[PDB]
Parts: sequence; C-alpha cells; structure tokens
Amino acid sequence: TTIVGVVYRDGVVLGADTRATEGSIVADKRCRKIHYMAPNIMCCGAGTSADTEAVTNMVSSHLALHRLETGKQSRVLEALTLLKRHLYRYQGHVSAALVLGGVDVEGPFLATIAPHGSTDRLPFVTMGSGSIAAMAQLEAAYKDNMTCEEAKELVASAIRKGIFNDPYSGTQVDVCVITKDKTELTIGYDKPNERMYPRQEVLLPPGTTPVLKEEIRQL
Amino acid sequence: MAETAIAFRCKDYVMVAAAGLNAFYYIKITDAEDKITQLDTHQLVACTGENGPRVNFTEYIKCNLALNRMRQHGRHSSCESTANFMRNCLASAIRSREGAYQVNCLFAGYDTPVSEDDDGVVGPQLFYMDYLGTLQAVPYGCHGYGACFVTALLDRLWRPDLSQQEGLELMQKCCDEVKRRVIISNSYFFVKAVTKNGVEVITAVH
Amino acid sequence: AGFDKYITVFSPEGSLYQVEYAFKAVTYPGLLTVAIRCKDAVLVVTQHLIPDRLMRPDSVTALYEVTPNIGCCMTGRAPDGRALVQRAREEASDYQYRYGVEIPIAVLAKRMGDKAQVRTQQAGLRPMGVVSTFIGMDQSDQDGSLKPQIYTVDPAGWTGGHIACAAGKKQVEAMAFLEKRQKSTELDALTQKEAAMIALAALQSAIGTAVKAKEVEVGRCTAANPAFQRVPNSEVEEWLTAVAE
Amino acid sequence: SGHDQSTDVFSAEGRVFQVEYAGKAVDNSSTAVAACCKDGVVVAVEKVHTSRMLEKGSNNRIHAVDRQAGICICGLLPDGRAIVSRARQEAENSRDIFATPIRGSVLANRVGEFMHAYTTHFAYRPFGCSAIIASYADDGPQLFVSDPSGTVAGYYGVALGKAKTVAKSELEKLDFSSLTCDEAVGKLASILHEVHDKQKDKLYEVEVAWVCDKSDRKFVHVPADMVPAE
Amino acid sequence: SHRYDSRTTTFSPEGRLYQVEYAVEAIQQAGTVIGVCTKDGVVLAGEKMVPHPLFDSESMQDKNTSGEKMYKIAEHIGCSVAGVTSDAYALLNYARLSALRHQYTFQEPMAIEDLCRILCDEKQLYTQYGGVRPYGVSFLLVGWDRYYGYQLYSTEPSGDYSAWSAYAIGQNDQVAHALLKKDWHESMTLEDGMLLALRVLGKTMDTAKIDLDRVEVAVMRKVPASNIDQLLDPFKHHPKTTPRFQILTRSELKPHAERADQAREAEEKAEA
Amino acid sequence: NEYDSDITTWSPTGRLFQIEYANEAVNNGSATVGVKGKNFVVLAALKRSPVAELSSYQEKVFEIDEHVGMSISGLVADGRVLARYLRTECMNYRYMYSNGMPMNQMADMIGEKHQRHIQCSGKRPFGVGLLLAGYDRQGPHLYQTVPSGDVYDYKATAMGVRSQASRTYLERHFEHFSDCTLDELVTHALKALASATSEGIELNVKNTTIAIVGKDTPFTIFEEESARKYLDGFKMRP
Amino acid sequence: SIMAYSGGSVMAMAGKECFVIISDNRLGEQLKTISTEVPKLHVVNDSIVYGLTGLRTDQQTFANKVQFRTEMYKLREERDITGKAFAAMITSMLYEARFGPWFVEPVIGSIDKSTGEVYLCATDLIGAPCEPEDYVCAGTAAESLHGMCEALWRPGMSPEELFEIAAQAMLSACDRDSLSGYGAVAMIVTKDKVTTRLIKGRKD
Amino acid sequence: EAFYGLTTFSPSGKLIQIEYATTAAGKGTTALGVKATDGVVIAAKKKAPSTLVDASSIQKVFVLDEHVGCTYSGMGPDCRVLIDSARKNCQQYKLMYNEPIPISQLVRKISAIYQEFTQSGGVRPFGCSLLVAGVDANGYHLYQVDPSGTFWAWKATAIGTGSPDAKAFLEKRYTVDMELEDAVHTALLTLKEGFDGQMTSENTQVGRVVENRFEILSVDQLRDYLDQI
Ligand SMILES: *[B]([O])([O])[C]([C][C]([C])[C])[N]C(=O)[C]([C]C1=[C][C]=[C][C]=[C]1)[N]C(=O)C1=[C]N=[C][C]=N1
Repeated sequence: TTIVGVVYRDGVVLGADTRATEGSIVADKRCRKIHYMAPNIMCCGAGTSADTEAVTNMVSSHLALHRLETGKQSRVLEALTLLKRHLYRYQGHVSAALVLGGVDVEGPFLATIAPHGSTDRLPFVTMGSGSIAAMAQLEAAYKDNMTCEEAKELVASAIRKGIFNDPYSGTQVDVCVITKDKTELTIGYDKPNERMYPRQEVLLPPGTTPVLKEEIRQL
Repeated sequence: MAETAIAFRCKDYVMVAAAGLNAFYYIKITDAEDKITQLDTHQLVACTGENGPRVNFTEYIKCNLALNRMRQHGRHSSCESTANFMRNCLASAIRSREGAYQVNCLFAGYDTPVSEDDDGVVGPQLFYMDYLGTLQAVPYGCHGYGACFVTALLDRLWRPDLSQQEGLELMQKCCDEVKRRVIISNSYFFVKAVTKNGVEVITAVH
Repeated sequence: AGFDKYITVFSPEGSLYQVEYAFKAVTYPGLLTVAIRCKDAVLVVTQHLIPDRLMRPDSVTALYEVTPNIGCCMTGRAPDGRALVQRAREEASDYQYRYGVEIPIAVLAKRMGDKAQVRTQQAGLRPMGVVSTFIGMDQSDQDGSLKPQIYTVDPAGWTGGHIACAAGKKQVEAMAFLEKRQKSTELDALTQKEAAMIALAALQSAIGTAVKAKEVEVGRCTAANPAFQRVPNSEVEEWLTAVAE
Repeated sequence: SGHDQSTDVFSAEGRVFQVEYAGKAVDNSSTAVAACCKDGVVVAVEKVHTSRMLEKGSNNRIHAVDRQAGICICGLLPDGRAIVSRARQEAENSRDIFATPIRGSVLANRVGEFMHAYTTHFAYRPFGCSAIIASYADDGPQLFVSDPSGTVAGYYGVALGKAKTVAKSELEKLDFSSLTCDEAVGKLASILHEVHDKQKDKLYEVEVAWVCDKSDRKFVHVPADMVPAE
Repeated sequence: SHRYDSRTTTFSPEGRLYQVEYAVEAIQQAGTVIGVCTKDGVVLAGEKMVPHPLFDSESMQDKNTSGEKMYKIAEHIGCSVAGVTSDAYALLNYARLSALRHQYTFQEPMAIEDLCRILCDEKQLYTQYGGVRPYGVSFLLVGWDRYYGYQLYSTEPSGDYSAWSAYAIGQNDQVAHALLKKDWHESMTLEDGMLLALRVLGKTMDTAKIDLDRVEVAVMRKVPASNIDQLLDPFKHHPKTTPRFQILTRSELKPHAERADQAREAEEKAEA
Repeated sequence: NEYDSDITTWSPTGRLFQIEYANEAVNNGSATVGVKGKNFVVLAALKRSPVAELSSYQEKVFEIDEHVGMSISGLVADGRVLARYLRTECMNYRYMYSNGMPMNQMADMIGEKHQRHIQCSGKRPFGVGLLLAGYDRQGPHLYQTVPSGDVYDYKATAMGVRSQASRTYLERHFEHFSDCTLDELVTHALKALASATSEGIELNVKNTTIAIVGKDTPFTIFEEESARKYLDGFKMRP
Repeated sequence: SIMAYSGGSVMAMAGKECFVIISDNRLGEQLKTISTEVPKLHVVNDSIVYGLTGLRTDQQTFANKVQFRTEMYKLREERDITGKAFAAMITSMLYEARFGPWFVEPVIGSIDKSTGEVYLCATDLIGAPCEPEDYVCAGTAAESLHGMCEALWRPGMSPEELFEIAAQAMLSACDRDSLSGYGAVAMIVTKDKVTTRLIKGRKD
Repeated sequence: EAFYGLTTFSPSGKLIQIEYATTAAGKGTTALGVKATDGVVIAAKKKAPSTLVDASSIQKVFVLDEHVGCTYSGMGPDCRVLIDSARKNCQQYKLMYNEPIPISQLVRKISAIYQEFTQSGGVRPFGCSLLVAGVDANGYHLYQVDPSGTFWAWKATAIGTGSPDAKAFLEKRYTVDMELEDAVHTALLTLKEGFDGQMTSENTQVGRVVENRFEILSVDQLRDYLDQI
C-alpha cells in the first residue's frame, strides 16, 4: 500500500493506490482506500481490509453522532483521538496503518497513526508497504506553501514510486483534495499502466458445455 | 478409529453394524459391547470413539429426545430434527472450554407419518456425521480404520433395491473384509436394522 | 392518590411535585446572582454575604472552576452546588481523555441536564436543589473568533442559552430590570465597563440596599484572557461608584 | 406526615427535614470550641462522662487524621467515626498517589461531599455530627466546620454544641490576630468551664488538642499539665 | 422507599391476584377479535376503531405479515392481540425470537403448542417475580403443524392458555361465545368458516351491512409450495404444500363481506 | 410514634429509636460484671440456675484469642456473629504480625462493625453488649460496647438485667482495684455479681462463669471443676 | 490446513444484466471423498444467491446463523433483504468473531430486481469487504480460478454466453486441483428468471 | 434500590399513571406536521420565556440522521433521552447494514423505550410525545408516538396545547395531491391561527425532509416563507 499525504497552502491532499492482494495474487485492482470521516476529514488506510474499514466506519459514525450533539464542525484532533485509543487498546492486533487529513478552524491537520497507536503530526506523511519509496519523492520535492496543482502532482508522482517499484501496490492513483470549503475526490487522476494488448476474446458458443439437468424458475 | 461402523440404507430398511471391541491401548477389555444406542423406537445412532465421551454424548442426546417427548405429549420428532440437534452439540463443543467430543457417528432412522396431516418423508434416513460437526445425508457411511476397505466395497455391490436377505449377505461381506485386512481384531459386529416396525437386533450376521 | 407529592410520580394535572419543590430550594437561602454577556466578555455577579463576623470570608464562595475555560456559579442549596461541580469536572475531564479537545460550553450544559433528568425520573433519587450557570467562551466557526456564552440548567433539566439571567431570591425583580434595560440598547454591542454597571444595578434593584463591594464576588471571562478568573475587589469599587453616578 | 420520613423528600417550601432533624442531634450534644492563632489552630471539647468508673482517655472526640490535620467531631460519637475513618482514607490517598500532604481546604471539601452524599438517597440517613477539621498544611493554619447538610466553611473561631450561643460571644473577646497557641489553651478551656453548668452532670472534663509550629506542625493532644484545673 | 410498593405479586385475603384480574378487565375494553378453526384452514377476524381521515397507510412491501390487529410470528404461526397495544410488541418480538431459535437448534417448524407454552411462561413470570405489573394482553395463536394440524389457542394475562375450536377476546366476548356455540360443526369448509367469522363479528358491534373500513381479517391455510429447490438439496425432501399466513385486502374481503350480510338477510326474512 | 419503625429515620427531637430499642435488649440479658485490676481483668457472668435438678447450659463467655475474651448480654445469636468477626480479625492479625492484637485497636474495630449496621435501611443493629477482657504491652484493658456503636473504656462496669445494683457496688470500690491481688480481685467481682441476683438466690459453681486474663495468664474460663476454689467459700454479707 | 480440510470451490461472474454462480460437488477429509452430490450454494430470495467454502462444520453453522438473521430481518422489516444490505450484514458477522474466527469464505452474488445492477462481494475469513465489478472466487482451487476467469472475461456478456465461460473456468481449474471436482452445479440468474444447471465433470 | 413498579392497573382496568402522562404530554407548545407527494414538513413553536433567553440557542426540531427528523411537545428533558437513544439506534443500523434506517423500524425501536419504562421497576413513564418524519426506500412518512408506546402513521397531525382545534383545521385544508411548496404554505398557516402574537424567524422552527434529507431550514430560508403567507 502506498498511501501518502501533503499539506499545501490551504488544506491537505491525500493519495492512495488501488491494488489489494490476498497472498501474492492480486485480489482486486480497483479497491478504494481513501475513506470518509466527516465533510472536512478524509482518512487513507493500509494493512488489512477488514481492520481498516471497521476502525473507520465506527469512528466516522461516532464523529457524526457527536456532531448532532454539538451542532458544530468536527475537529480533526478529535478524529485522531478516537483512532489512537482504539488502535492502542488492541495492542497492534488491529493491523491498520492510517493517514488522517482534514481542515478545521485552526488550519490543515495532517497526521498519521501507527498500528500500535502512536501519532505523528507532520507536513507530509507516507504509510503502507511502499511508504519508503514514496517518501523519497516527497523528501526531494516538497516545499512550503505549494499551490493546489503543484501539490496534487507531487502526491500523484509519489504514488507512482510505489506503483512501479512496490509489488504490493499499483494500477491507479487515487487523489483526494481537502480544502476549507469543499472536498474534491478524483479516482482516475493518473492511470500510468493502461491496458496493453487488449484481449483476444476466445469465443465459445452457447450450448457447448454438456449439461445433465436444468431447471428454469420464472419470476 | 480402531473400531468400525458400517451403515447403508435401502428401499425399506437401514442396516447398521458396529464392532463391539473395547481396548486399553493394546489389551482387549471386551468383545461384546453395544455401541449402537437406541435413541427412539425408530431411531438409533452408531457412535465410534473411546468410551469416555461416547456414553456421555449419547446419554445427553437420548435424554433430551425423551424430554422433548415429555413436554410435547409423546410426539416423535423427525429424523432430520434429531440429526440437526446432534451436530449442534458437536459444533458448539469445538469452540468451548471442555473441548471437542471425539465421537464419530452414523445416524439412522425411518420416517413414519405421525398423523394424517403429515405429508413429510416416508422413506428411510441415514446421516453421516463427524467429531467436528459435519452433517451429510448419504446412501452409505463408514467410520474407522476399515471404512475405506468397505466404502469401496459398497461402491461395487450396493443397490437401492436390495431386499432384507440380499442386504444381509452384503453386510456379511462387509464384516469379512474388516477381518481380512485390518490389523485390529474386530470379531463381533452387532448388526441391527431399522424398518417400518421399529428396530430389530439381527442375530445371524456377526 | 394516597401521597400525590412524595416521590417522582405524575400528578393528575400532569406535573411533578418534586420538581416544583426543588425550585423553592433555590430561593430558600435568600441569595441572588445575575449573569450578563457583553460584546466581548461574560460576567457573573452574585451576593457574597457572610452574616457571622467570625467566619473566614475567603472560604465560602459560589464561583467555581469547572475547566480552565469554563466557570460556574451555583445558586440554590449550597452543598448541592458543590456536588454538581464535581460531576461537571468529571464530565469535562472524561471528555478530554476520550475526545482530545476541551468540552464546549453548550455540550457541558447538556450533559449536566441529562444528569438532572435521571434523578427526577427514578423514584429513589433526590433532585439537586440548585440552579447552575455555566459561563464561558466558545470557539466560533467559519471565522475562528471567540464568542461569549451563558448557559443555565434548572433542577428539572431545562438547559438553554441566555443573554442575561438571574437566579435566587427575588429573581423576578432582577429579570424585570434587565428586560427594562433591554428595551433601550442592544446588549450584544455594549462593552465590559457598560455591562458591569447593569448586572450590579440589577443586583441593587432587587435587594434595595446598594450593597458594598465585599458583599459580592464577580467572575469573568474575556476574549483576550479566555480563562475563568474572579475579579479583584478593587475593580468592583470602580464599578459601584459608576452606578451611583 | 410522610414528608419528613426520608432524605429524598423536599418539603412544600424546599426543605429537607431529615437533614434538619440531624442538626438537632448536634445542638443537643456536648460543647465544642476552636480557635485559629496565626501559627496554628487549637481545638477543645468537653467529655461528658456518664459514670465515675470511665478510664481517663475514654470517648476522646479528637482524632488524628493526618500528621498535620485532625478532625474533632461534635454530635454522635459513632456516626462521626465514619467521618474520621473516611477522611483518613482521603488523606492516605494524597500521600500514596500524589506524594503530597493533603491541603486543609481540600480535606474539608472531601468531608463535606461524604456527608452530603448520604442526604440525597432514600436508603441512607444523614450524620448526627458536626466535624471540625483543624489542619496546618502548606496553605497555613486552617479551621473548617462541616455540618450534617454537607456545608463546609472556613472559620476563625467556632462554638458548637448545646451552649454554642453563649460560647460564641466568649470567642468575640479574643483577638485571633495577636492570639498565640501558648495562651489560647488556657483561654479556650476557660470558656468551657464558664459556659457549662454542673447542675445537670457531675462528671465533665475537657480535652484540648492543637497543631502549630511549636509541636513541629504535628497534630498532637496536650501534655496533661498545660490545661487549667477548673 | 419500601412504603410505596404497590405489592403486585401478593395474594388477596381470599386468594386472588388483583393485578391479573384488573389486566383481564383491560382486555374487556380492547378490540374484539374472533377466530374459528375449520378443517382446511383457520381464519381470524377482528375489529379496529374508526378511521379518521388523516390516518395514513405505512406503505410496506409484501403485506401479509403486519396488519393493524393480526401479526405474523413465523411462516407457520400467526396471532392477534387484544389488550394494551404497546405491551404486545414486547411479547410479539419474544414470540418471533423463540420460534426462530427453535429452527436454529432443530431445523424444523415449531409446534403451535410449543410456542404457546413458551410465551405463557413469560407472562406468568411477571405475575410472580419482580414486583411489577404483569402483561395486560391476550393472544390468539393460530397455525399449522404436522403434529395435530390446524390449531387455535387462547392466552390469558396470567400464564394460562387453552386450546379451542372457536374463541373470542375483547369487547363482548361472553356474547360472541354463545353465538359461535349456536352454530359450529366439525366438517366445515373455509368459506363456511369465514362466513361464520364475519357474521358473528357484526353481532357484537350491532351492525348490519358489515363495513370494510372497520374489519380486519387474516386466514391461516396451506398453499401449494412454490420455492422447492431439489437441485441444491439432493437428499432433502420438500413437502407438497406449505402453510402461509396471509391477510386479506379490500379486494379479497369484499366478496366475503357481501356473503355475510346476505346470510344475515337470509335469516332476516324468516324472523316474524 | 411514627418515627420508630425504620432505622434510617431521625425523630423531630433528634433521636434514633431503633438504636434506642436495641439498647433494651442488653438491659434484659443476664447480668455480667467486669472488674479490671493492675495486671488482671476478671469477668464474672451469671448463667442460668438449674430447674430443681435439670441443668441447662448456654455459652456466654467467649475466647477471642490468647489475650482477649468477652462476655455477652442480650441477643446471643448476634453475640456469636460478633464472635465470628472478632476471632477472624485476631487470626488475621497474628498471621501478619506474629503477635497479639492491641486492645485499643480492637475496641476501635468493634465500633466500626456496629456502625455499618446502623445506617443502611435493610440492616439492623446488633442487640447485644460486650465486655472485652484484654491484655497487651500497655497492660490490662476492660471495654464495653453497646448497640449504638459506642465503646467505653472502664475501670469496672456491669451490664444485664438489674445490673444497676451491681454498678452501685462497684462505685464504692473502684478506687481500690490497682492495689488488690488476684484473689481479692475475683472477690470484688463476685460480691458485685451477687447483688444483681433475685431475692432468694445466692452464688455457687452452678450459676457463675469466672473468666480471668492476666500478664502471664492467657484467657482462662473457670467453669465447674476449677471454679470451686473461689466459690465454695463465699457469702454475700450485708 | 483447516481452510482446505473439506474442499470445494465457489466462484461468480458478472454480466450485463445477469450474474452466474457455480460450486463443485465434493466433500472430503483432506484426501478421501465423503460425498459426491453436495453443492455449496444457498438461495435466500429471488435476487441474492451466496456460496460458502472452507470448513464444512463452519459452512453449515454460519449458514444457520445467516438464515436465522435473514428471516428475522423479514419479520422486523416488512421487505426482502437487498444485496448491499445482505453483504454488509454478514461482513459484520465475520468481524465480531475476529479472534475466534469462522473458517468460511462467503461468495455473495446479488442483483437489483428493479434497476438491474449486479453486486459481487467476496470477504475473507475475518470479514474483509471487497467488491470487484468483474468476478469473485474462493475455495481450494482459488489460485487456479484467477487465471481462468481473468483471461476469458469481457464486460458485455449475454446470460447464455456467460454460463459457457464460467463452466469452462470451473472445470479446467478442478482438473488441476485434487480437492475439488466431481462435476459442478451452476446457477445463472437475470432480472426475469433463475435457471439452475448441473454440469458434466470428471469423476476423478 | 426501589425495584418495584410505579405504574400499575386500576380497579377500572386502566393504567392511570400513563393517563396522567398523556396530560403532561399535551401541555407543551403546538408542534405539527403535514405530508405531501414530494416531502414532509414539520413545524414547531419556540416559546421564549423572556426576551433574554437566546432564541437562536433553544431548538425543538431535532435532526436524527441524514434522513430522519423529530419534533416534540411535552417535557423537554424527558425528550432528550428519546432523541439520544434514537440518534444512537440509527447509527447502529448503518454500522450493520450500510443503509439508512426506515422510518418504520426507528419508531418501533423508540416505542420499545416508552413501553420499557411503563413496565420497569422504580421509574415513571415519559411525559412527552414525538413527531418522527423522514424518507426511506418506500416513500415519505410521518409518525407520532405516545407516552404509552402506541405509535401511529398519520398524514397530517398536531400535538400540544391548541392541538384539537388545529387538527380540525388540518382536515379542512389537506388535499391528496398537495405539493411540497403547498405543504409549507399551509403548515405555517395552521400555526398562526392558534398563535398568540406575531411569529418571526426566531420564533418558530421548521424542517422539511426533501428527497433524501431532512435539512432544518435556516433563518434566511424561513424568513422567505413568513412574508409569503
Ligand atoms: B495495500 O497493499 O494496498 C493493501 C491495504 C488495503 C487493501 C487495506 N494491503 C493489502 O493488499 C492486503 C494484504 C496486505 C499486504 C501487505 C501488507 C499488509 C496487508 N490485502 C487485503 O487485506 C485483502 C485481502 N483480500 C481481499 C481484499 N483485501
């Protein structure tokens, strides 16, 4: 997994891949790893698909339930506290590495949560298996107060360092821009691996497989 | 696994046979111990395994069928309702404190119409089971070391239209193969049968 | 139909008599408080009178600190007010551990009104005979500024915001002075000096005494210093002269 | 009627009678007095012995809570020993968890919440006891009184008991600013021998205890030869 | 406090339980619902109070399982309620759980006497333990099993039940027993039983020209089985016909309500 | 009197009647006299005389440890629930510290055992009084608990039915208890116990239990055989 | 391993306005055939058909808890369960027992009756949700089925020609797996009908 | 801890404690709602006890999720237990089915909370009713629970003081094909005829559930409607 994040001038940009593998074979090629938390908070996820989805939906329903009580916009620091206390009280058994990005009244908040429960608030973070190859692109080209277009291209050029180099990652670049006002989620922002040599499509006529019984049930 | 259970169903009967051997690691305690427990008047089960869990599982099943006939005014439940109650006790025991029952069993029975409104099963019933909680309705089932000798024997010779005597001489071939190849001394086999008139203890084939 | 009034049971006209009898424990000590918020601050004045001269006057108080940005005054039965402070300090701390941010003032008033509703629905529990007034300043949205807040919870559980409130003995004549003052100006445009004159004069029109500066204690929260603190006694004297002018 | 049978019943005017009936158990009890003497606090009480054969030291109403603080009770003796054994537990918690001696205003606020928590529930009755917390912590000499309602208040001097109105006027003649702990044991004991009459009881003696800088900030009872004779 | 305990689980000085007996009186002002068990099915017919023109029908799917007065418990069990309306939903949820916990541990349909025993164990339980009020509700369980066929039960708010062939709960149940007693015979068809059911319902609420807005009906008979799947169950036998609890609509009850007034009219010309 | 039914109900004069009603159980039990000396504590209990030949026996004096013992009066069914608590808490002491429990600590532990039962609604006071006979490093002790939760440290006392006359006898000799020997200290206790009896009965070995704890003497109950050395020669003289 | 103890492979493909689902017929104990006529498919309504693989003790126990929960859903809510609600329901069941986990791998296929959109879902044994738009497959021959399904699929298939691809993918993968085989039972299903076909296979 | 029941039967056979609670639930302010072919409107009446009680702070139209809303009339603090249990039971449905709850199933769950306290030990019943309304997969709904637990499926109704003469005004003004804008036109108009003074944007509070979403109307969008009726 090659989830990244970048703080730019006004807001954060979250990035992810789409490949999901179950034991050295590609299970899904277009999995979605940038999740929903709030109208201002998104959350990338790595690790196990069971543990990432079930820690996210529980907190994102808890942030929604806590929003009807307050009647105010939810903080990203309270989104982080609910994630780090869940991941600590199972002691790393919930194998989910998280990248949390959002915007509050105090500005953009980008921070990551380790699967053991530790938190790091940084301008740019990478998690997952291709996090080492994606960090070297961010360490070579990040600068303070980038535009929305220069940060969206820095994020997308860091995912492809995990696509073309990490075998556990690839096939697309998912990019989610979080601003103060809106939030823009693109899925087909960068598809560097297209379909080379489209399929021969071996044709089999209907009825060539031998069938012993058939039972038709009208509806 | 040292003792075999052989059961096959036909058009109007279900044969069962279970070797009455009980041992202590190489020492023959018995040779005639009944291992085919008569649950109901038309239902029986042929459990295999060591004698610890085998009695305590069958007494829990038998006393609960009788209790469900006390509370329901003597109405005999079907063979599928008994078999599904059995594998509930196998499957809930592999995820418990005390551990799994080490019993392998073959359920057998005959379905009779309890009233005029009953339009259920009329024929015979035979269910393969396991110690984990597997349940499978099967034409013939076998456990033990000699199971694979006699399951491929019943692949050769079993027919759905066998009579009471033709299946009686088939079970004699089933008992003589286990005496021929299995190193474990199974000499007495306790053949019983379930028909429309209840259970019956066949004296001839042993 | 035997008792009709002794535990939490609906009267045949649909009332709770243990709620209406706990309102009377607020006016029974004979004290009074007035809270008001100006454009950029919150004030809480309260009668701080000690009848015995042999009593240490800096121990008996009604102004408490719940969290370092929320203060409160407890008007009613005095040991019941100390009980609900310890409840609100637990809820503000357990909010901090579980959610990581400081508790909003509107949410701390709601979670203390849910504690008062349980005590008037289960039959065995006694209601707290005290009116709480949690004051503070909340972080506003879409601009980032601070904003003055006043929240009051009844012994029944009726929470709600306020511009200016009053609790205790002759709280009706204190409301009547503040509404009469509300007809001329607009209270969310006044300053801290101007709003301090009204809350002290509202405490004067009800007691009819024009009390001294040691017979009150005042706590405040300001947009520059958001922490709750009580005023010095020298600043009350600069306000009591202006009311006489 | 049934409006004064338990604690969870407000009256028609917002009063709780079982608390106020418990306040009559203190007003019918023996006389208590105290004084804050600008380097410490002196507390004296009168033990009403009901028999000639009681050992000297029996029914001591003064108990040490911490090394620097101690609660003298006024009211029922066995009800106040539940207050003493609770405030000891509150003072052991600050030494074992927070590594600090408990402050005088904080120990009294823990007493007033234990006494208040038994006035809000139907199964419990309020204490027939007024606890006098005399402390000398890092906030100076403190003197508090917790009534059965759970109300705590810092005092300079206090009279509690039957003749608490006559002994209060005898405390108004003292100073409390130039007053020291050396003279006040002779003064406060002389309040009790003048405020109390021998025409009801024959056996009455006084029990004085202080905490001050001369006793190394330790709550101690008196040496027996410092108290006036009569 | 122990003074204001109303002492519900205590005897009278003559051996009577007042909270049970007052719960029986609460059902005496409930809506009248009657059932009758024929040979080829059992029908329930009840009355709901007057439709105000601002009521709305909650637009459900497959309207055979939740009516105004009749409820489905399992695929072979139906019921109907007279008593406190909100009190029945606790026992209706408890009856649906026990009927499905039986299918979990046995994989067979539960007997109608077996469910009627397990929900009357709950109702007797609050009459003896807890010191709280009992359930003020009365049921009419109907359903088919393979043990005794079509059955019909009552349920008292004390834990007591009884099997019946026709019964009445609600307003004027003592009246509707005598009218069912005057004409009930064994070999009765469902059309003769549903015409019996609607005709006695008009008697108690003294209404010639039975109105369809104020009458709710539900029948419990066996339909031919359609969801038989022998290919995914090779060694499992499916029965020929299966029982289906259903609730008749206004297009289904109008051919049957226009036969009950004419049968009232047929016994009207021969009155003098 | 509608303020005497419950335990958690104060009177409008400020009295607790259920505690004052349990105090009448102690005043109706058998008379027992405790007398403390300089190194010895002597308990003298008055057990029941036989009905003209048949001798009923009922155990009042209890041993708590080697250095503690007590005699009860009132509800003897609550005097044994206290005997279960006192004996257990003296075993838990000597397990931890390998020495006998001090009496000033123990008298403060009985008073909190009476106190848990006088403030909850579904509990009742122990309708029984005690007379602790103890010895420790600080010398001999003589206590007495009442159902209110009080505990009184005495020089000499007497509780039981018509024990006011025994208390009147002890209020003339209690100044001369630090000077008598053990044989005189038993004699002051038995002359006190004989003044609480009926009009036509005197003391012998059949109706008296004598319990002595001392400095080199563990808690010893002198019953029928060994009690004759202080009870054969005895006469209540006027 | 415990997962490949009983044998059996279940897959599903998605078509234009239809989907298929197909299991084998073998039950076993690690080498020996116990039964030869046992499917792995389950039908709850006229839109959702799901198949279980893994340990046969858990294949029957989990399918009893599903039928306990699907029929209780129809009593509470007066409606049939939908595909997105059924797949998210038993996703939650495999996550509650995460440390005592069930040894099933449910392969869910569903369709909208009114809209016509297919919905595939194949969770893991610990409940990991995953919805591909092309095909899903689980079982002992699952590694052989990702080669057969991916080299033969196209998005625009008719129901008659989607059956021919799924049948040749199951059989060619079961001729290389020694824990699956003995024929196959398939079920094509459209908006209008459900057709259940039994397929010739090797009896090896 | 007082585990005995407080609500019991009478010798007439009536739960007299719940009969008292329905009197308590009819002494609130007038809350109402109407349906339409395109949505459901709910309308409240924020009665300010003074001019100093911050009319923008108090609220009576409660939004429960992205598709359900509510409005009460009775005891205020008793309602907040019901709304906090209805907001909680609606989030537990989305964590288990990935679907918005139907308005039928949410009202069955909160009716099991009314009936729970009418058969529990030591509690009294609730003294407030609700007006639950919202969308689901089979159209638009407007329900109305009672303190007994008895819930209904209304089409236009009203609760509180001045409710029987405002519900009769809803009979005379409802039409089977009312549009959504026609519904807001008549929901505000039936508030006015029982209202004491002159209703402003800070004096009432409405919320009209539209097409998937409940969306309590703001102070500017409701000011557009007051100067139109
Ligand atoms: B990351 O590699 O894109 C991804 C994270 C995301 C899908 C939650 N990880 C996976 O692909 C995991 C396996 C894994 C690989 C390397 C480290 C940790 C975990 N895959 C799954 O959890 C999975 C399995 N089956 C179906 C769907 N997803």
